[PDB]
Amino acid sequence: LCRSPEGFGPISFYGDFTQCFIDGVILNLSAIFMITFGIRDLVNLCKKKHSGIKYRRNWIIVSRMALVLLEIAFVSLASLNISKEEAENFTIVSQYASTMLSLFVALALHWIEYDRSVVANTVLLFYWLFETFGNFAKLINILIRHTYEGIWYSGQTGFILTLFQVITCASILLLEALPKKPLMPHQHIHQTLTRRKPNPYDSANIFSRITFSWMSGLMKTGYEKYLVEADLYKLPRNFSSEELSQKLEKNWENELKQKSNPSLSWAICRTFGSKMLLAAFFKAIHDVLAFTQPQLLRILIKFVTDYNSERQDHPQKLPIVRGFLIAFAMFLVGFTQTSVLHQYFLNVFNTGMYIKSALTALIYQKSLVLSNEASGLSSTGDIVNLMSVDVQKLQDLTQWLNLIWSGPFQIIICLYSLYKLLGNSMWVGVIILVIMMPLNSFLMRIQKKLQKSQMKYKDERTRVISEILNNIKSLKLYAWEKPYREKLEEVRNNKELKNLTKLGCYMAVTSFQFNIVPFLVSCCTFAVFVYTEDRALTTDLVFPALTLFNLLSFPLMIIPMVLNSFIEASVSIGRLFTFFTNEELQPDSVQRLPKVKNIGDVAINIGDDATFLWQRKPEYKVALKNINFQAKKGNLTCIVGKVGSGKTALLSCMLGDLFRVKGFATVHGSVAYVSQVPWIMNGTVKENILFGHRYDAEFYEKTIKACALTIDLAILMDGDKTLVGEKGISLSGGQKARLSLARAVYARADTYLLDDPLAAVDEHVARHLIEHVLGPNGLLHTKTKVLATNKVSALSIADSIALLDNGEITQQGTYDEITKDADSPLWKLLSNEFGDSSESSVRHREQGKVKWNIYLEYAKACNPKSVCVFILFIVISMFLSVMGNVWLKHWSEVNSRYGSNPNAARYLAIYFALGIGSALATLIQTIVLWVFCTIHASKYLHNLMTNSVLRAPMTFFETTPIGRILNRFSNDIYKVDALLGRTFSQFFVNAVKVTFTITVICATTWQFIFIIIPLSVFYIYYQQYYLRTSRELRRLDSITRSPIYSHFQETLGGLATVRGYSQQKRFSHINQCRIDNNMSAFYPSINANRWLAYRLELIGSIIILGAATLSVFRLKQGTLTAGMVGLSLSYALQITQTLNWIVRMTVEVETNIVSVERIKEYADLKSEAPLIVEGHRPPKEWPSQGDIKFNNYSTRYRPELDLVLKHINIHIKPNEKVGIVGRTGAGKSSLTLALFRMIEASEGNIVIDNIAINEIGLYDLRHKLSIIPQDSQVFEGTVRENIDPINQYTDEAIWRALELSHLKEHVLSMSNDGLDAQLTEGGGNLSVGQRQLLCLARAMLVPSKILVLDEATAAVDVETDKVVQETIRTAFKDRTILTIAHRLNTIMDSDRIIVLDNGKVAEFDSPGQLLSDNKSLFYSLCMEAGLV
Repeated sequence: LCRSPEGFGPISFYGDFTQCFIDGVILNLSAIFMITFGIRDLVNLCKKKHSGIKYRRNWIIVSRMALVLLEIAFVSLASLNISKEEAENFTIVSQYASTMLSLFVALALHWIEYDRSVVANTVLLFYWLFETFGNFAKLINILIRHTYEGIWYSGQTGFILTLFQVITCASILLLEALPKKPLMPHQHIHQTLTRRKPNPYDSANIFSRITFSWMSGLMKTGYEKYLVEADLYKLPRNFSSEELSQKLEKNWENELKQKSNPSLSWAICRTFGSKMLLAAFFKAIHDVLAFTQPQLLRILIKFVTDYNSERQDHPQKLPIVRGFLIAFAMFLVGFTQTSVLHQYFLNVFNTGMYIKSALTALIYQKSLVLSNEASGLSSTGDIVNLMSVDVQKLQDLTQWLNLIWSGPFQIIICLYSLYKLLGNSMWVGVIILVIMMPLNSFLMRIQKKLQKSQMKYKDERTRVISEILNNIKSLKLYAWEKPYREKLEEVRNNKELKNLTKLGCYMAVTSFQFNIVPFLVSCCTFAVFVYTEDRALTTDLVFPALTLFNLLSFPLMIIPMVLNSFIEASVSIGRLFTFFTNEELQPDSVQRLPKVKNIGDVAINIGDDATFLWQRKPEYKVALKNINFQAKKGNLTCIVGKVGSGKTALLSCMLGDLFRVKGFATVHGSVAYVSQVPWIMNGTVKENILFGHRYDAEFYEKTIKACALTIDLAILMDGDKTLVGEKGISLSGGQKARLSLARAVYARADTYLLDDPLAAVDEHVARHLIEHVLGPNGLLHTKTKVLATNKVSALSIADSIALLDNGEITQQGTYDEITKDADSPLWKLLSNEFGDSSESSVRHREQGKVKWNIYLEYAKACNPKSVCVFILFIVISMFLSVMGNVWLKHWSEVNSRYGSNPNAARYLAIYFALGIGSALATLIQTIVLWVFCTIHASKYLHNLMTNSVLRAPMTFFETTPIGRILNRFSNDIYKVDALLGRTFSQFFVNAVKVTFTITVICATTWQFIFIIIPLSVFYIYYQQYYLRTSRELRRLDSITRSPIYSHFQETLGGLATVRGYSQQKRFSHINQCRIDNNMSAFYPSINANRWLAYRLELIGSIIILGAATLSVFRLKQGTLTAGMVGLSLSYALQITQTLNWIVRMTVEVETNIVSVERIKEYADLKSEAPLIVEGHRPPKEWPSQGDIKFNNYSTRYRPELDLVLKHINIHIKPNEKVGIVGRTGAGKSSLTLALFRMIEASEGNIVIDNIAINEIGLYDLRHKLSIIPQDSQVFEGTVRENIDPINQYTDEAIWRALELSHLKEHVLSMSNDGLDAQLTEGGGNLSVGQRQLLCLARAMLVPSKILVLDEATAAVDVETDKVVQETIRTAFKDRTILTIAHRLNTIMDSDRIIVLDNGKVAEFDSPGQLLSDNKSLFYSLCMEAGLV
């Protein structure tokens, strides 16, 4: 529209913008950009802000002002220079005018910003960079025109001035974008405590908020140490859960009010929607910028094949420069694509986190407010699952909410992008891509079914091994290791792995299908383009088509996922909306009033003709009817009735729970409350006493003495610091009641509503306590007390007792008055300071280099000669696909050289037989991974692990808890089973694809080897940082995400008390703090992903520039064809995504190969003695009779503990029915364990009939020694096994044993199955005592010369005891026995009783002598017990 050699050309004949477009739009929009936004910011920063916190005029502003004055002088001087020659030009002179007019405002911002702002302004960065971009484009223009036409577009002075306007504007932009530091001024500090610094997202110039460079200070720390939970950064400005919850609550309340038919979905959209349109806009920009990368590739190939065709042999010879400016546009497009995609991810994940912390914290307030009946409809599981999972859906719908349209938008501008390029014959490709979706659904469904079956089989295996880990003592005692370990091998090696090779086969099939369809689209649409009525198929119609098909593949495999998530979230929103409309406590129930009433002990609260109800559903009338009663201040008033007839109902009414129909209901002062079933929160008992109150020590001792729990305080091993575990695992009913009452009294409330706490406390303690706290002489004498009881003494102590019935008041009067009224229910029955409160946020071991030896152990366990084949076929499956593309390149070049397609069939066939090779190689490599590599390791790790756990010294089982030693058989085997096998594939198939991409690019342009080295260094840098910090920032996400629900269900358990103490605020703030403590660790967790992805995608787009400018140099050297720049650059476009998987899967390896370390930790545990040596007498015990002969015997439980036995030398006689007894804490209980070598013999030995047992081995010894463990153990299974693993005895033998054990009938009792009746622990089992008879049957079935009888320390049925004694004295008549009976009665009738004390054999054989020898120690305990 203005005079110039070329008009308003966006792109000149060369590759640049024309001089009438550079300063006509690019350098004119920036100026109006300021005159619209920067002036607004100038107003805003100088309209309400006025301070001097920002430090003095440092040299940074001293330089920015100078480099703006020079810049404005240069703009004016360039206008002056152009005013002389080439003067009359509207666009240029107008651009100069608007330019200095806007640069003055830029100077103004530079002045105001440095005081009234700490964040570098956004406008004065984006404008002030657009200035540099426009001036740089103009300089490039006046260089291109000079080099290609001799003339200068400006006159060799405008050149110098524009070069300066570039060289200063860029320098001053870098000066503005890299400020020194904030708050340098003499101010000392804002937060003196400085517990957690404010996160750097605030105080981060827009460049840092775009390049995510504000985390590069956390990462470094996270790389050089583990990240303790107090090493993170607090939430940004507007992430506090209070703000979000209150915003959403206000909006949703307006929703319930105005919109007649409300909906929570609109309440969420109307609130957190303005941050979603921005994400949608960024997604649209990224989608547009993603489908102009192929267009630029197509343009570059067309340019190359035109330039070469021209140089073979003058109307405007093609300029080489255009090549570079299509090799640079491909970099700008990629860079802006990453910088806009990651802004979309940030602005969508933030809206995700604005619902996981504004609905998580808004469910809790409802739960405190909702009425009782709706609480009881679904008690605890569903309500906590309503935000453990039913909100994680709403926090994941956001990630796939823009793909409702951005899926049907990457498709339209891809189908159209292909139709303009590849003609009408693209449809036969998209039809394949569609009709493969049902196959993907089919395969994923079958894979899910196989995963379910495999998980069920794993549960079966883990229960079978849980039984062993539970009764390992019995297992080692009976020598049942092998014949009941092969019972686990028969599950793993036969039923479980057979459901893993099939899973491997189907994973191989789906991997093959995921590697052929990407190639079966391009080949099958070329096969139609060539043959149908068409034209040449040249290089610029194939290599763009490959990229377009690849970009089309993704938006089609996310259509099922998005709709699945959408339907799931619709269900979840239905659940939430039916939650948020229940009846909520109807707060007009009780009119609470302060306790300023009086000092003369007036009636606190009144019920006049009151008719309360649980809720307006049935029982809504007779819940509580016609109430008229007082409660007196400072007088213990009590109500008594039968169960639920008005006892708990009235108290629950006085708390405001129940609703009233008519009549006044008041309550004076703060109220304490003890629920009928007292509840204990999860924390230290001191916290329970305090219960969120200011700590007054002296009163704490006064209470702990008062409630008679100081004795229990001594009982607890930790005392006031004792952690009261989940639902009071460390407490029982009586201490629970006393603890609840202690909490109540320490609350020091002005009205005590005691709902029958006495029912679980000791009666002596009860009458001890009635006067300490309740009675007139108690500390709570001067406070009013309503009480529910059934005990009698309190009624006499009470003052104004009320007798009720069926939720109705019978009478109200004093004990003497009513007793004088001949009332059968009663007459015939026989000023302080309440505590304060305070609240706030609740809330080294340096890293080490990766463990490489574990990978080598996994390889050696993974058949190393067969893991080379896996990598070999990975290499082959990639090399064949690369050669398929090379053949595509050659065939396309042959098509382009000719007019038409010369030999369609031959080229097309040899191309097809080069993709099928790749897919087939992928199939075979995945099969070798599963069938040969993984399953041959999962069958060698677990085999070795279980073979070395079942042979660990019993001390090992004693020390470590069962909870973890079983975890390694549950998860650390499953993760090795079917979670680490594929994790090496996706990392090895992507550590080769990148290698071959680099190799094919370096083969086209060898100089590229100098770009990939400095890029690989930064790559490993960023990868190591992201690994070592994302592992932490994910662990810290997992740790702090459980206590949110572990606290919600805790609140749901005791809800009438938290509401009862009227401190609903404190628990709500506890929830808000527990939510912010999760967001504070989840924010860095995902912004770490953004940081890494930005770094890699930037690295992924320096290669595109590097492989397209080092390519055009080759072209200018005249050795480049169109194919050589189509192939290499079509791979270069793909390296971005495969540069993330190779990192993501490197994270997934690290969090999985820790499992193999845990396995190998156990697989080499120090074992016990060798099983079998030459000590092999035939009857499994050397003679048919056995007399154990000790000598010098002494040993210890553990190497550090004291000696259990001290130099014992005792000669037991054959078939001598001795009985070993001793008072507790003697070491007698571990004389069996030292007979079966379960604890090794330190000194001496145990010669059993002329042969010892030290040099014999366990398995041969432990055959013929029968024990009856103190805790009788039965395995999950059938009687046929629980009595014999060998089945070497006739079923008649088992039946005669059960008859002589008097338990043949009780097998058929529960189940008529015969012998294979079901047994387990939990469910199908015998009685709590019959297991003793069962173990007796086990002992008697083996014909045993020695039975080391042990008795349960707990109670037992004496009839079972005499049954056992009779059968062992009738079947073991001539047979040795060592009865270790704690109760002296069981062994006082034995043959030669012998007493042990502190590992010393004390007395001699004859028992009567021990009764009649200086009142011996045995006789001393005999008198003490009461048997003599």
